[PDB]
Amino acid sequence: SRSNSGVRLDGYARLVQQTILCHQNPVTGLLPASYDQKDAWVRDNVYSILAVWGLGLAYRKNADRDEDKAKAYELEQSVVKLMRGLLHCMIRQVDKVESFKYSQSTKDSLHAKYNTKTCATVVGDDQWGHLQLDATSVYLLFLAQMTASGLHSLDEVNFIQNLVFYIEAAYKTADFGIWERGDKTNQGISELNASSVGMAKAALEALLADEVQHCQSILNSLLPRASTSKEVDASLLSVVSFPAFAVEDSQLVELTKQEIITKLQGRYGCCRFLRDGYKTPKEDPNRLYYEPAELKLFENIECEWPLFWTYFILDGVFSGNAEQVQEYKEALEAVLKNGVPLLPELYSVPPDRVDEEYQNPHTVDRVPMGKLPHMWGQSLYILGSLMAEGFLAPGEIDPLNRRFSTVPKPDVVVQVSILAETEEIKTILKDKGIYVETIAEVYPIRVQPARILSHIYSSLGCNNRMKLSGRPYRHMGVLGTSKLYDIRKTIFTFTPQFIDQQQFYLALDNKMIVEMLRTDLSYLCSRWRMTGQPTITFPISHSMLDEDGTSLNSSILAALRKMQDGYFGGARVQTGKLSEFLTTSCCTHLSFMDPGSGEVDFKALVLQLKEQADILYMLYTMKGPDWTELYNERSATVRELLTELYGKVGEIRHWGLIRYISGILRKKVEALDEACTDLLSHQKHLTVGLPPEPREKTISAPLPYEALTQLIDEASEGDMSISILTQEIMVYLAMYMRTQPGLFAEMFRLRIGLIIQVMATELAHSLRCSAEEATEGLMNLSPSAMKNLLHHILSGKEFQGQWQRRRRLDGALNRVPVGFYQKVWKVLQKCHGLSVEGFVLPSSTTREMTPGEIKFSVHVESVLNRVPQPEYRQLLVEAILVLTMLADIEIHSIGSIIAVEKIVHIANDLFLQEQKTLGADDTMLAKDPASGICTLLYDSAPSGRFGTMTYLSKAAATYVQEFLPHSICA
Amino acid sequence: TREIVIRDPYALRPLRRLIDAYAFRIYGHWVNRAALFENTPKAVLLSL
Ligand SMILES: C/C=C(\C)CC/C=C(\C)CCC=C(C)C
Repeated sequence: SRSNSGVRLDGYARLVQQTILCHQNPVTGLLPASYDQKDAWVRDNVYSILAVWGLGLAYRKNADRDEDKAKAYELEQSVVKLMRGLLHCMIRQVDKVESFKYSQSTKDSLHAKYNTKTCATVVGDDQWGHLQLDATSVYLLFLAQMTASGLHSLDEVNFIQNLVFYIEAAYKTADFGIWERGDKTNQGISELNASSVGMAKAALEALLADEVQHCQSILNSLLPRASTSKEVDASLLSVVSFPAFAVEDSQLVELTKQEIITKLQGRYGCCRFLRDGYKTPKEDPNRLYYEPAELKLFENIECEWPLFWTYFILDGVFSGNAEQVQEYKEALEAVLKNGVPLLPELYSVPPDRVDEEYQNPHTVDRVPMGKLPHMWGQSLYILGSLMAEGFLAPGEIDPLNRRFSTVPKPDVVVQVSILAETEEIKTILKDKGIYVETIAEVYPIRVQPARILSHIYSSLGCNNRMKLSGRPYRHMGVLGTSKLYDIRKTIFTFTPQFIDQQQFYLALDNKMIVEMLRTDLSYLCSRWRMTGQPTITFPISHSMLDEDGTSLNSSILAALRKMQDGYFGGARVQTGKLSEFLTTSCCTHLSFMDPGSGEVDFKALVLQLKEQADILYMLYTMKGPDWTELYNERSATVRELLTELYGKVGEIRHWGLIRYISGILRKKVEALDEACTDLLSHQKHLTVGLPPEPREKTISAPLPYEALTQLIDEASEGDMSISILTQEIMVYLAMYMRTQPGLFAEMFRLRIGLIIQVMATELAHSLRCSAEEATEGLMNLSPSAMKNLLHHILSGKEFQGQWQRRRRLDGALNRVPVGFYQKVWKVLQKCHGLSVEGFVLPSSTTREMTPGEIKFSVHVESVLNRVPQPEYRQLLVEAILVLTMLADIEIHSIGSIIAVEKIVHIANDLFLQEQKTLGADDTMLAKDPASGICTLLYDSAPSGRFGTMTYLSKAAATYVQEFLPHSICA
Repeated sequence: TREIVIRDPYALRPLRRLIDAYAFRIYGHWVNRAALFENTPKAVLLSL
């Protein structure tokens, strides 16, 4: 090997020694960022040791002589030393890991910088924005990979598992990002970056799959966009490619790479993100933050980082390629010291040449500044060279086969065991043909609720010596409660979450349980990427039987018979005894569980209750609010009979009553924070009340269950029977996004109050009735019937007045056209802003929002979609797009903030005159008591000579006539 | 020219094609595709 491969290996040894290993501290093993930046970043240290690890691996695959063994051992032990030093850096902050485990706050996060001479902390928590889930996640990922490569106390194992819990909730934790500045605006605003989420997913996979697939949901929803305030980040290459490989969608990976190439790639590398301005000649060097008005200034002149082209060589090596264009384009290396490449950190447009670069993008000869060499980039450069020259293989750097993520994974067959709670239930199930086994017969396998599984993991990770307290109580979804568990040598199987949660009306409806089971199976068939085959334990309880008790629910039978047939829930299902499923299951072993009016005196007014059960309940709110857990003077309290009333109406299944009792007793869904976190996990915002704006409190970020529940209560303003609707509809939307997320495309802000109003309207026109009696029959809907209404609301299925209904359906669902937000970005260039109901969407937003941001989307949907009425909004949507339509033909720009409502109205006044003349009944046109827009205008089709969009075209042209006196149109 | 958009946006062809395309982008999820088209004033419509 020394003939022609040992000399080149020694050349790379000199490269790594003179670029990386020269700066490693003999005391700590950490690497200072540069001469000026003497501190050691976690992520930079982890990335900078990749070259050393790869060299050691190279040296070892050819280590036969001693000297070669000495070099390989030195390199491998340098890598081990660096990782151990970073460990004591994190170990010294065990009080921060423990605090972030429960309260994921930026003030309780691990520091990014550490003293390279003492493994201590250099700055204060307040001083750097230390929350960077990607640094800890990349450390965990490469700790898993290096160990799987043969690189070697239990206390640090407990600390590492507590770090697993630390980065476990990264799909819902705002971050300061890989660039440790949060959002682009650069005001220290913690933001959810897909880079951190993907790195956390990779670290967890290499090292509980529920939060792993939550991170997967974040990745699918966010890509190709980076985060809320970023169209694209070149750091996404660290997720869709080396080192995370956290995206298993090949199309998504290709789309993200193409977005990076098209938007950020330049002559001297790739810009980190659009309007970055980290080392641009336009920033203020001594000012830490960025004013929202200078972000425009950074456009088209952002610094291009050669570091990202090392990622483009790494993929290309990991995935075989002729991307030998990414190499050969890195001739932009500083010294050819002696001849050391010295990959720069970034290239900045020379200051004088700002105007030329702005105008002519990616064309000016930039200068190198920042760190030189960028050790994070230099290590990746050396690793890619090693890998590309045949001295290394993807399987040596990646012994965990993270690269095989993109390969299509086959559908999984979910084995289900239907277990009888009681033997009588088993007898009924058999009369009907499903042969099952009782929970007693399944012994020695012990069936437990998922609550017990969540509590068991709270004893994982605990060392009281360093004050680490297990894992926080997290709800285990279907993914967690589908593996079999080896606890104290006896196998424990756990039923899904939705079965033991019988505290809200959803569990009483057997159809709901069928629907929850179907959603769980659909989620399992797609998200199970685990060794073994998942096993859903489905016990048929006594509540699952019919009214008589000698027969089983039809819906539950039908579901079980379909599962026996192999298909239910979009999933192939194998039913059988739980004993048969031991050999082909994810039988994980939990080793931590081994031991070792008048008359205001309310003296006698409840006497009227002593049989309609509606009236009995009605009195009971007078006697609750006026008199909830107070006495009744008959060995009874207000709460007690309300619970008795709740049980009675559950037995009679008159759903309006159950909902009301639930509503005034403040029944709350336990897995509701999970529903909100799932809906927000898919990059969909939520608003909770009736539509006028203050009541409708928006949910932009995840909220803890107490807050979420409290936000729901205050959004009803005391008006009952909607606070429960918000939770129930949120749950249904979560299930439908888990199962049929295509239904939720072109939707970005779910207005629950508008949804409820549109369900009431649909119950009013279907089963024609008054809108009000329909608002009351919506109460009397079964939970599964209401879920069906929501399906039909979403998919627009029907059980001269049509176009008003559509305009309503789409507006309530807040459905926007494809490309609508980017089109709004275009008009804001022309006009000075849009005004809806007096609220202004200024053009200054575009000076800090790139068109494809999901932060500009929110800005638009907060000025436009806030309109209470469902249709008025869909018309305001048209008037914007006809404004977008006519902006292209118009050659000039106007200095007015255009009031879209007026264009809607001017079209309204243009609707009376034209229709009256074409000759239509004056009473045929009817104004709206809420919007002042003729009902027939809503009923009008979009296109045509009398189409509503044509009227707005005749309105916008007659609107901008006084603003634009002259209009040399194209 | 503006006057044409004000008077008869539809006849002028280039604009109509745009109007009809915008109708679909927004509302082709509801799709003869004619439902998205209204060439009768509701009176000649509600005549039968
Ligand atoms: C050529 C004139 C029209 C086609 C009338 C409709 C256009 C406008 C009223 C102005 C559009 C320009 C913006 C910046 C919104």
